[PDB]
Amino acid sequence: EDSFCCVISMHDGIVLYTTPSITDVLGYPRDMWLGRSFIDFVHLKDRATFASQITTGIAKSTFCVMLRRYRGLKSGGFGVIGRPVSYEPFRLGLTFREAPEEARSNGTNMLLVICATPIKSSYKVPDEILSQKSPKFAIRHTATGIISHVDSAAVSALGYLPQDLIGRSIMDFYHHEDLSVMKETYETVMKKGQTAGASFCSKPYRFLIQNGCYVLLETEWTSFVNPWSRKLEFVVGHHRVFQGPKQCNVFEAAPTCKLKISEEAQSRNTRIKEDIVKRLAETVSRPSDTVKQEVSRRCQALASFMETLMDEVSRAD
Amino acid sequence: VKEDSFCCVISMHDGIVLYTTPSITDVLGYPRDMWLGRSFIDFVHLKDRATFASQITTGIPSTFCVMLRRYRGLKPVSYEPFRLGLTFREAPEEARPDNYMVSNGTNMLLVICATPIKSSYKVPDEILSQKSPKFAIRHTATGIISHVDSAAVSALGYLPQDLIGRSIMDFYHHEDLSVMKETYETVMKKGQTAGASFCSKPYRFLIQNGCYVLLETEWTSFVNPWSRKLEFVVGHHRVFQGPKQCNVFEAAPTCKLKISEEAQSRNTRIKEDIVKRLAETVSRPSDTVKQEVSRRCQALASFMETLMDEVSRADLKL
Repeated sequence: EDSFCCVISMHDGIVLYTTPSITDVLGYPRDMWLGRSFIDFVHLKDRATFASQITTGIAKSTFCVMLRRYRGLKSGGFGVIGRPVSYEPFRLGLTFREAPEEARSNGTNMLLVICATPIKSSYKVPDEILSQKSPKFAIRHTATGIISHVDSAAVSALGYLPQDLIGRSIMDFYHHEDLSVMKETYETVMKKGQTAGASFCSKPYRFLIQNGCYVLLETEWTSFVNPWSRKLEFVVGHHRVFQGPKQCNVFEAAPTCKLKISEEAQSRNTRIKEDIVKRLAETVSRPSDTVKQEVSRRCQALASFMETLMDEVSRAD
Repeated sequence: VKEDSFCCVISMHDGIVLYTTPSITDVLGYPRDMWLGRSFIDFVHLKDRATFASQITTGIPSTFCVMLRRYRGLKPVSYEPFRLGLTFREAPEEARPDNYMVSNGTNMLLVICATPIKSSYKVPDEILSQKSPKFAIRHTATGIISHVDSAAVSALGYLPQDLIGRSIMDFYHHEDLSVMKETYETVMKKGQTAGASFCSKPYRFLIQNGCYVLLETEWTSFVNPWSRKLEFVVGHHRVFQGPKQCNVFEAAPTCKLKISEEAQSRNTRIKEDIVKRLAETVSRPSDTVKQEVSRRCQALASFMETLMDEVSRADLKL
């Protein structure tokens, strides 16, 4: 789309050069960043992720991060009213490249080239319906339900950066009014799990996106089962958003507002979910017609020796 | 010329062995059908199933090492190092059972190609060259190992998963501990200038069996530019002084250490290393004038201008 780049020295960490577009994408003045530390523009919650990338990197992948727009400066701004400091989602692409000598100190002097590009939500009209143009993204959580993988394609549909979701229990994202129609769903991904690779779809369910709204997800479930421990390892859902959200801006701030009732919610559900995990822990079974071939190589090998025994005896003494 | 090994095939359905090369008897000692119908996982040392299963859950729609069990003959239990080569392949329809015809499922088959791994040390205390192997180890700043070149296993009976997790400290000679700290110092003061590296004074390293060796290390490191702390220390080894007994992955648990004011005084030392770095912030003084000169330099400018632009192009519109 419409990106911008910067060259960072990997010695001290300060940006060194910037494409002109820096301004039109993040509102920053042309040479504003030159000399400043790149991290200063990375949301404190994504710095971990960012380090993780330039550490296991020092096809070429991309990750996500919140960058802060330009509004705050030395003088701030005179005239127009203040500035509610904001951050926006960006796809980043790392690229290390050796820095060119300039004259005529063992130790190669590196250079980081970041190319950041804005991530736009994918919902124009409010309750947007499924169009074959809509993104397909997958998510995976473990036996206990903790999510672990999220296709980058999920950010523009749920407004969650991969690292925001991963580590959270898949459950927290289910409509408390649906926990039931869901429990009966997993109860199936498991039955299906009696066949490696077996897949199947389901009736659109409500997923709590970033900004508080809920959506309708079209899912084609799959999972993997340790064929030696015969336990479900992870469940992964291929997704497509069926019915968009209420608030088209996936990244829009989520407004606080919900309801419940202790004795019939803070436990009715906190308990029903508990049964879902346990029911995922239920050791699947994989029958095989080569079990007879085993228990039978037993009796045959035991006797084939039992005989040798009598022989070694009926002949010896 | 390592053509001594055996394969077999597993059904990912139940992990049972469906076939096995005739060699299996040769190399490991089991008769041609001893395994068929068995849970392949039972034949690998407990302390490896992890590494194994893991290598599975990921490579499922490169090599790795494990400890395998030899045939319990008759005239306890024996295990020998093997390098497996997982290969998933699907079965053609004419060969898929009826429980896999009735579903969208998939019938995956594992082609595990086991291969024994002999030590590279034949002559005790050997100090060769071109025939010795070069292998790297990398530990985190708090000192614990994070990666070990496979090319190491044949030079220390340590299977990689035997090192990752433990503190590279342990494998240092209790007597050299001081001189080690003297070098990690160099590592650090060397970290001021990124990229730097340096060979060193051959040191004692504890290999599997219990013997020590001499390591020719060329230390290198990575300092995070932003939060100016050390991210990891990596050492590229070349072993120039072989082991006394040519390790065939045995063991000899008869050690000899000392008391509090001699051992506990060796712990104030290691914990001191974890200190001299871990947090010890690395200096990265940015020269004032250069920054400007280089800023004027119309060459660098255009250089960057392109660089930027070539990345704005590839990584973006592809």
